[PDB]
Amino acid sequence: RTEAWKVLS
Amino acid sequence: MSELEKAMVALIDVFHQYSGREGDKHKLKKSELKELINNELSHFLEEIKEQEVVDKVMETLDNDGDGECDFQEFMAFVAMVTTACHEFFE
Amino acid sequence: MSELEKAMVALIDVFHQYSGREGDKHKLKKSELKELINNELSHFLEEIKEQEVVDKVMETLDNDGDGECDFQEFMAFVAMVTTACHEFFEH
Ligand SMILES: [Ca+2]
Ligand SMILES: [Ca+2]
Ligand SMILES: [Ca+2]
Ligand SMILES: [Ca+2]
Repeated sequence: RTEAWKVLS
Repeated sequence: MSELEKAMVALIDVFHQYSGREGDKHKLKKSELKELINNELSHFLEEIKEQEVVDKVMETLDNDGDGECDFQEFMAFVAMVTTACHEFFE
Repeated sequence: MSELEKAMVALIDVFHQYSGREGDKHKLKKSELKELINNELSHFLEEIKEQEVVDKVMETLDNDGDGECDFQEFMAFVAMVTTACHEFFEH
């Protein structure tokens, strides 16, 4: 599980 | 159909389920991407409770600037998340 | 687990089903990618029978010059194909 806003590319 | 081919149809399907709720029927507005993350990615992503999270997630994904997530933009999202999970098997 | 979540674990699975056959267990070499396309994408892609066809795909997927397809590259491949299939569903 991670916070969704940390997703980058 | 292979598992893979089914897996691809499932991705098209989940996108159709949420993108058709409100507004443009072929894209995801923030509320729909939020409902999708919260209902279908609960095990991979922290539940979104703050608007500012949704905004930031949409800002990352919206590469044509229209404020929404179309399907290809959604695949990019799916590759990120999946690529995060896979490090479990790095 | 949602369908979506399951579909994602499926992608990790088939990638590994094939990447572990030879060499680096976390990357697909030309032979493994060929075998994957031909066994798991038989309904979505024309079969690869010619070597020259193999090269073009790997040359398309391989971005870090090593001649193999890692998982990130495979996800790019899965999106190409899925984006294809999806266009078949806009009316
Ligand atoms: Ca919509
Ligand atoms: Ca957009
Ligand atoms: Ca390998
Ligand atoms: Ca590579």
